[PDB]
Amino acid sequence: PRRWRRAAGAAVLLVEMLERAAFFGVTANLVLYLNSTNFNWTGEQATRAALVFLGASYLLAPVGGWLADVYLGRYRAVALSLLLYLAASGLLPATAFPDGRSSFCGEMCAPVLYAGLLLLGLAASSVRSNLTSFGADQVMDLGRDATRRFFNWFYWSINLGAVLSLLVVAFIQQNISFLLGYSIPVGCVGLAFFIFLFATPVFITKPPPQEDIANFQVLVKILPVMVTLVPYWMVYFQMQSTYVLQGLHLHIPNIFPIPEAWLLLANVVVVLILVPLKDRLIDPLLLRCKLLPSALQKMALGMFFGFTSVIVAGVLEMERLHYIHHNAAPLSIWWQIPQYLLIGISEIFASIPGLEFAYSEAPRSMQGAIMGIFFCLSGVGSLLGSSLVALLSLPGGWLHCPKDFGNINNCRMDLYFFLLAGIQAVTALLFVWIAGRYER
Amino acid sequence: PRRWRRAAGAAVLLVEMLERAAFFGVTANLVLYLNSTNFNWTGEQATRAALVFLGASYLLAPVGGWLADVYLGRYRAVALSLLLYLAASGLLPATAFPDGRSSFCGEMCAPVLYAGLLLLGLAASSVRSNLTSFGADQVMDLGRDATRRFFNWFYWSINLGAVLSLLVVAFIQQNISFLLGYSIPVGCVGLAFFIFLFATPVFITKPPPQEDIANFQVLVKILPVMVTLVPYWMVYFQMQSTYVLQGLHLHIPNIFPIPEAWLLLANVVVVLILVPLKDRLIDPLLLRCKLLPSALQKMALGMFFGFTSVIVAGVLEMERLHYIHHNAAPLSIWWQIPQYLLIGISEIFASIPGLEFAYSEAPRSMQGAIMGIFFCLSGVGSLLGSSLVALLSLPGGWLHCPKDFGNINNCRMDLYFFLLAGIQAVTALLFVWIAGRYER
Repeated sequence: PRRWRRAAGAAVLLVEMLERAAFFGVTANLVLYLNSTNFNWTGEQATRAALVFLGASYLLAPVGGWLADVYLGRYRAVALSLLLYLAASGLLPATAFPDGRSSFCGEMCAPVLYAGLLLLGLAASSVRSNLTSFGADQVMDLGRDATRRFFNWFYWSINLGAVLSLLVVAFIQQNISFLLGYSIPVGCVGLAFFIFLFATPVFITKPPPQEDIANFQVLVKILPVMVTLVPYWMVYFQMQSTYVLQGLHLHIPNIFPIPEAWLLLANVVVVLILVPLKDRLIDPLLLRCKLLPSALQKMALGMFFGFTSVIVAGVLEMERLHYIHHNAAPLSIWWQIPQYLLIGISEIFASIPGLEFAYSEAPRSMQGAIMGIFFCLSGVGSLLGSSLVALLSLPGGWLHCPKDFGNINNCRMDLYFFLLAGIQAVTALLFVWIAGRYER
Repeated sequence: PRRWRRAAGAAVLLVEMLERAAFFGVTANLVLYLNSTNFNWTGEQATRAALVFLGASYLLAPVGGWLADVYLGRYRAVALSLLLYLAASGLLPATAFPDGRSSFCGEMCAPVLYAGLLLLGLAASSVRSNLTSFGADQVMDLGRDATRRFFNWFYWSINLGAVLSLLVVAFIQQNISFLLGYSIPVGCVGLAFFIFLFATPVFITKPPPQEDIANFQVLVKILPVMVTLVPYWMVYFQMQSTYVLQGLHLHIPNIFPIPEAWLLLANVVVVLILVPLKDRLIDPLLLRCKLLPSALQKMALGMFFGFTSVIVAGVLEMERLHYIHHNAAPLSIWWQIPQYLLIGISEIFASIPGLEFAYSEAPRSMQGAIMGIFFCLSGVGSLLGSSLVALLSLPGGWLHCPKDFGNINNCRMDLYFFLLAGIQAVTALLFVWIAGRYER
């Protein structure tokens, strides 16, 4: 933050959102290609594959980020991850041209796509973690209140980038043609890399035994704070889809003139408005009234609202079944935006304070590695959370409610939200118990 | 514990159980008399008055115990409380003889009964707290493991005394006559006082500024641990009646050949068997496996089982409504004994560790006062808990389920158990948060 800290932060947000946009675009491209040509298993997939692939990218994040920050530095890390992304986008014309496929699966299509997906996940995770670390370092050199403000703005920028990604890739790759849908990601990546190269003067670079063993004692005390985050991430990830499932069972209203995937963006637009309100209102009042949320009570209050979000979800659940007992209806569909706003309060109070929390036990030897493993907690809660959904879907019944739009089945939506509240309360009870041993 | 610590402990248990028996007997006697003669309001009461009167006794416990331990000592405290009990039992012939009533409410029946009830509550609370303090002092002079064993045995003896009280007072005062029902409490009190006077040699007596101000700093740090116990006591006391209400809505089975009040004893007999199993099995394994439950994690684990007891209660709740949706039945009435055993595990892990917890921040100037205010937390959770039940009964509906045996009403039993789980989880979250500041 020499003189253009505003321009540096803005460029960071732009390059991050464009990276996320290109990521979603190329993932949808490769998934569609795999489903189309032969790919003998065909993936057996049309949608929801993107979420599990982002979870797999989060799973691959820790080792890639660790390698990047231990054997490549911090600037060359993003540089080479973006270069591997250029390699993936230069493999993309093989997806475009039929000669590419004829040369891929004309000899020893499947393995080259496996390698491309692996490299793409590694590069995306590395560039995400390293841009987060860049912004964090810049704002820690700037100020602590500025650090919190920039973390909130960075999460808001991630959300806006995901929204614009969804909309623009859907529009381009479904409306006009395919070659434009192939040149949009490569062009956005090129212009984001140009912006990043134009921002290298205002960016501050940093250089890459018994001191390494001392880091293990720091790991054995912060990991219990992070291994207990997996149950919290396991609970929230199905709520990102069950809230869509709960909203799908309601009568949608017609006011002011893909629907099943728009509710996925509905959880994101809630974060798009909660952060600007929390940044300008909650931040000043939290300093004057002296609530003392020293980056840990904020995370505990978020999951408290997260458990309360399940309370409003469970209360709304029984309110839907009691109307059926009266003898289908919207079932207070407008009463779902508060719990959608409440889960956004839980998300803004667990991600942004959690991101700032990870930089408290940072010590600057593996600062990028602790960020990759932090995103891994979400991916583990995503894959195992989706596996818990998939396990309760085919032979389970507890997640088989989507069939027959939840009319006659062993749905047990009341038992799931009630058991999820118990798991969330246990996760909240275990966290405060571990947080009590954290300060010790 | 000079040589007859076994006999001393046994005499303590006997005098405590006989005191509780006489207490229940005389309370039922006075309630029946008030309801019978005129007592213009008539109490508007037939049953459930005993619970609220025990809650009022708990409310009066703190000031009485404080006066007893600050201006009377410890032995003279029990002595004069039992003497006031003799005064109440000598007022009881006025309840018996009609001339007593003609002289009471022939001039300035109501005020003498108010004074008698006040003195009876004060004496009962004082003798209970002082017998608890006597046993605690004896076993702390004996040993710590012996202290925990005797606390468990003392709670078990309280439960057995309540059971024998119920059964014997019901049998005598309903089967044969009334004069025997009047001589049973006075005779039991006399023989218990004789046993106590026979045990004074083995009992060890104890004698009754800036040091008093220093006790306030101890109060401002242990009260938040105890004010947060009121929500836990507020949650459990309706569960002592809602479990009876939930069991009343089921089809009772016929096996091996007052029913609505027997389930109140069903929660007590569960404690009558859980303590002997916990004393001989849980105590040895807790020492060898090194779980380190240093009198606070035990209390936190109890409410964790208490919240889990609501989980099994809530899961059983939706299991009862789902059968009605299938289209009344026992609704797995035998699946209620685990949650009855689970709430007994929560009770044995919150009372006995809580009693031992109160003696950790004891310091021996007001050791009897901290026990009276501890029982006051249950009474406050009892009266306000019953008030919450009464508030949700007439205009509420959430507790109006007993009417029409929960067939057609605004029962909302699913919303109550779900909201009670949230309040219990908040109480559990607030406790661990306060317990974290306790060791600090």
